[PDB]
Amino acid sequence: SHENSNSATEGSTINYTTINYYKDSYAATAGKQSLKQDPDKFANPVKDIFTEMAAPLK
Amino acid sequence: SHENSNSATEGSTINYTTINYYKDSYAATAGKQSLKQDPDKFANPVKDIFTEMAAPLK
Amino acid sequence: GDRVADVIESSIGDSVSRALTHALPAPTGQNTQVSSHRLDTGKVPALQAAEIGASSNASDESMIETRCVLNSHSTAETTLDSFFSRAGLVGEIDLPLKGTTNPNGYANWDIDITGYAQMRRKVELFTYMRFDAEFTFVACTPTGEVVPQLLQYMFVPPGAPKPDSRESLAWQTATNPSVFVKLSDPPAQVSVPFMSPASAYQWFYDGYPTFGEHKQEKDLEYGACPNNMMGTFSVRTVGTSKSKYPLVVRIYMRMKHVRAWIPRPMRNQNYLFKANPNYAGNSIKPTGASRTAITTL
Amino acid sequence: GDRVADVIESSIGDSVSRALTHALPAPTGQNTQVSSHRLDTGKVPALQAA
Amino acid sequence: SDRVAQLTIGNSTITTQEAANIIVGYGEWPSYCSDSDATAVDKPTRPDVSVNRFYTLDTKLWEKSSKGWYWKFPDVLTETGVFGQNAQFHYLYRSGFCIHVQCNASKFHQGALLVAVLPEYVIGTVAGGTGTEDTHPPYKQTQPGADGFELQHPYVLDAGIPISQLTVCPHQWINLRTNNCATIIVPYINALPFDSALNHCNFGLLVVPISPLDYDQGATPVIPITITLAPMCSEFAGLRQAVTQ
Amino acid sequence: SDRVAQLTIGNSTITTQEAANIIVGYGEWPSYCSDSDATAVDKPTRPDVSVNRFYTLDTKLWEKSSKGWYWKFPDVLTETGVFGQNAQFHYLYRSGFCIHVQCNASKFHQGALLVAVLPEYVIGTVAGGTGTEDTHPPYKQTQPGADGFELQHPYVLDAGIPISQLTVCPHQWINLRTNNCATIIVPYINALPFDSALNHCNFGLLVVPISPLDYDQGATPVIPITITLAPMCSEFAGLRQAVTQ
Ligand SMILES: CCO/N=C/c1ccc(OCC[C@@H](C)CCN2CCN(c3ccncc3)C2=O)cc1
Ligand SMILES: [Cl-]
Ligand SMILES: [Cl-]
Repeated sequence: SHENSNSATEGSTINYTTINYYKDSYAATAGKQSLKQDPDKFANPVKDIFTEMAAPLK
Repeated sequence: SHENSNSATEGSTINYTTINYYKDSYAATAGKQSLKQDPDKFANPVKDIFTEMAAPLK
Repeated sequence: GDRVADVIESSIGDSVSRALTHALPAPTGQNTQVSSHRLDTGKVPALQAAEIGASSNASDESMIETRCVLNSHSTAETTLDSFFSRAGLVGEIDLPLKGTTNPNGYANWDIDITGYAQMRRKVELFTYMRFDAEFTFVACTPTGEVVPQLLQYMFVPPGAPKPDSRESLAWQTATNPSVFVKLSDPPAQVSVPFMSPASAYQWFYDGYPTFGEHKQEKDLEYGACPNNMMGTFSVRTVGTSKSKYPLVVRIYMRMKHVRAWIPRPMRNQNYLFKANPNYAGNSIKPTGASRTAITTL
Repeated sequence: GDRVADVIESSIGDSVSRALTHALPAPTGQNTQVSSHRLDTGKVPALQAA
Repeated sequence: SDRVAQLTIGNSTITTQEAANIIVGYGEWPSYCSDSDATAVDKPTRPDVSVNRFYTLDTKLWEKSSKGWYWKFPDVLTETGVFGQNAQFHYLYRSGFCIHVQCNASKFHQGALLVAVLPEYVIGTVAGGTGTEDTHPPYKQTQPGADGFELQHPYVLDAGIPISQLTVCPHQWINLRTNNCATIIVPYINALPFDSALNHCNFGLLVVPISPLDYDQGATPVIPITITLAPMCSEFAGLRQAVTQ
Repeated sequence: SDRVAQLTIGNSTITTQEAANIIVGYGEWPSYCSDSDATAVDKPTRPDVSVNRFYTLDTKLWEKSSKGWYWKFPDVLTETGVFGQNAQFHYLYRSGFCIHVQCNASKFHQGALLVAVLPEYVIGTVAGGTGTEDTHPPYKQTQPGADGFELQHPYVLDAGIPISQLTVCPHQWINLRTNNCATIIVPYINALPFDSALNHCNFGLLVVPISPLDYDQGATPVIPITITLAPMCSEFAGLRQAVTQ
């Protein structure tokens, strides 16, 4: 399928696998995406990271 | 697809990519076309062209 | 043979149309380059000479200090096909019961899309246009209701017999293309090729279609060019008795595989007639909004 | 580090004062060279623009 | 070196010492019809020098109140010189044109004319003023001949279209403080390889003052605008008796 | 090709079609202070485009009796734009300047202005007329701001020195029959690497008519002289609260 690259996720780190019948990419199905996740971005955004076994404050 | 070449754009500089299910080419979709453009044809049709940094009238 | 010098060195006959410019690819808008302060004598981008007839070649980079900008904005949506390949209303046909216009069950529509402003103003931006088209026919009663009625649409090219009644022999349609469809069915839809005898239809023909004295009586034919007259579109309820319901057929056109030449100024006065650019003289309006003074917003 | 183009190609900071002229040695006054009659069109030393 | 020019074609030569370059309409030079585009089978006649030359057809006077005029091609030459004769004897005709509008004044006069070429320049009427009358322009107005015709409503080019956008067509300006002439080369423009020089006017020439002429009491008040033009690569076919319309 | 020019710096562009070259004061371009000449240790701020641009500060009217005016740098910009703000918030400042004095007329007017730059332009008083009073010029006169100040005694530049010798300083002339502007690039001039934009005026700009303006009854009599200038390689240091003097 050689179409237009106008999907909202064009140029996204997560790899999508979809189906489509029109020249416009956004008309495609939602499909399946990559299952990567980065919890630390929200749960552990400290400058100097501390280990599980250490005393957090030293 | 081996059909009839009766599209209005048959023999056109701009390359089209279309879909069709009939023996007649004009029944095809509009598709995508080549993105070439020539502004100068209308915006700068002077015989002796002048540069941006020069004095147009010398 | 040719022996006399002026004939040998003649240019009489070269069919090669030498062109001053050529098209380059441009999928996206132009990028902006870094620029710095220039305090030069001799070089002067800002100064132009509009009398020449060309647009200014001054660019952002030379008029102010600019940063670098990688512009990936697409130019795809402004191609002729993107602009025109959107179906719009170009004709309406009425098939009433006890009315004045068509109380006979059939109707002949002269194939002319200049009866509707929206579509018309768009195509009139160019002088010559060559294209194929997709026509869609939407039918229903005047209330937008759908009823079990069978209809026949037929394309009658110049020279073919125009139906004179709901029962005309012409509906035998042995060679003309016809379409039979119910109001209940979805809108009928077909593809139409570029049928002109010319290389392109033209929305403007500054001339007369025939020779002879062009006296007052015949001044209605000024601007009329047969190459633009593709024929008649006839429709009828399919029966020998009057239909039980009044109908309306809206005709939509969607151009495709479009080519156009010679841009023109865009219409700025209300349209009055199909066949000409006549405008209301006592009502010439400016092209846009006006204001009280040149020094105030 | 610097990554944006305008910063890389910037002149902000050069301490080198570019000079249009430089000094030449001159222990004595300038000599005078032989000259002859010039009747030229185009060349015009006498005309100035103060 | 761009303000000075000489146009020589046929047995005619034009000079100007205050030009502003030359415009080549839609970026392409006039050329004879190729064997691929052609459709009529008879061998054409190409008079060359006897018809491809400069004809100086008309002069108008620019006034502080002038509205602007238009002329139609090839209507302007159909009754002039060897070109006219060929246009009359033949059914088919095609050619390009080199147009040179002249208008000089003094360094104390001011004003600007827009000189443009508008293909298929169809004329409209004011429709009875109210727009309820379906009037049509008379032959004398659609094909004014060499005398041209004065515009009634310049703002809409007597055709319901804004003159403000006329610059989208091949054009030049005659700004008295800058140049005293406009030169525009135009190739054959039509959807057919050849056509009737009589029934069809391929394009119109418009000369309209956008910035009104002005000067002080005592400066020459008679400022003419003269129209000179030359067909280019003229070709004719379909010979028969002469016909004027 | 020397009479035509364009100056672009920041988001500002100047054009002239009747220039007379460009002067680069004492033969050298403005440049940032080197690590050898510098003495203050704090890292400077170099706003660049927001301050190194053309500011058009004032317009004076040239009259058949005008005496001449002067402006002081950087006094003229201390209260203008982003440049002024930086000059106020920082103790230390240094920059060069591109000065462009504008004055156009007609080919029937005549007159000549001497446009010069005089470093450390100290003003003196007439000392009570007799020279027995030790008077001193008031703040309003030593630092006139954007409005500049009119010279009292041009012949001695209000400082006991002959204007006849002012040409020993970077300068140009605006001779109406020749050019309509003067352009002078000036590097930072001082015996210290940086200094206060408030307490010290590095140099003065003088615009004095040496050959009086003249014309005939009926020619435009209002002949303005406009002053535009742009800092170059501006550097500031020693940040603190804003101070106006
Ligand atoms: C089975 C029947 O189905 N047939 C449907 C159909 C639809 C359209 C058909 O032809 C459409 C031709 C139009 C695209 C031509 C429109 N044009 C060409 C230029 N032109 C025009 C009008 C007024 N002044 C100048 C030009 C036009 O109105 C023929 C058949
Ligand atoms: Cl004759
Ligand atoms: Cl401010």
